[PDB]
Amino acid sequence: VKVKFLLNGEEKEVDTSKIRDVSRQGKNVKFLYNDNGKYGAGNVDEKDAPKELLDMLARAEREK
Amino acid sequence: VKVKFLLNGEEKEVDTSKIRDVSRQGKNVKFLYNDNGKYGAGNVDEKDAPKELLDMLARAEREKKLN
Amino acid sequence: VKVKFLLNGEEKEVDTSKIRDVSRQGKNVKFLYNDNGKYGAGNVDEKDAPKELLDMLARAEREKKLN
Amino acid sequence: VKVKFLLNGEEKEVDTSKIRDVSRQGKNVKFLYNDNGKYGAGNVDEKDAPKELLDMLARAEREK
Ligand SMILES: [Cl-]
Repeated sequence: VKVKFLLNGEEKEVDTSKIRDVSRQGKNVKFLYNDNGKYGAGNVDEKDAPKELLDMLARAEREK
Repeated sequence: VKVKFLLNGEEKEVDTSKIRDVSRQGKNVKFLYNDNGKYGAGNVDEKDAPKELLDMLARAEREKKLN
Repeated sequence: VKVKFLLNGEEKEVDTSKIRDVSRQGKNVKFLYNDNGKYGAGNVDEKDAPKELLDMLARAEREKKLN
Repeated sequence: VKVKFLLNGEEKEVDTSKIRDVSRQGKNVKFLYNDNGKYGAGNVDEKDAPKELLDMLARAEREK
């Protein structure tokens, strides 16, 4: 699915299939993703995170 | 060791220990970092990248050619 | 920042700026480094890896899952 | 081809197809290689380096 997120306050979008590492501090879900061959980063409030991304977050937390 | 750069026209400084990824496009060094629970992204010219950051870049590029 | 380890039963110290690659096998942290024109390899338990070296390990593992 | 080399003074061997970065300081040709999914390192005197490895060294020097 598509994730709408901010990086340096700018609105961007990426498919969840590109997402590689996910974590949460307070309301912010931060993640790294494959940005056409190099890493990119994003930030999304937890309330705005799609089901698929929340699933990734909880899996990543289980792996910590 | 601090990396000083411009973030949306504002002067910012980030400790190298906060840097999570670094990449290069020509003379530009792009870095992703932790900032108070968020990820931020900065860019510096290679001349303004501290040696510690350039060493991270060389490791990242070596890891990318391992396969 | 120095990494202190045993190299063929001898006490050795290497500056983190000399480290070229780092990997982990269980609790073992393996690192490849420059030493007077040669590459050497050391191993430390993760408890004896300085935070700077553990940060290099986390970057290497992130670069390995980018693809 | 096979390269016979030393790491921490111990004799090892690896195929040149695994070699990834090559450089030389004095008589020592040092290199990194893919060691079954993680990097390994080696050192070989230039006089003991096979043709294939010397070719890699000169290419790497041209890229510096
Ligand atoms: Cl690094």
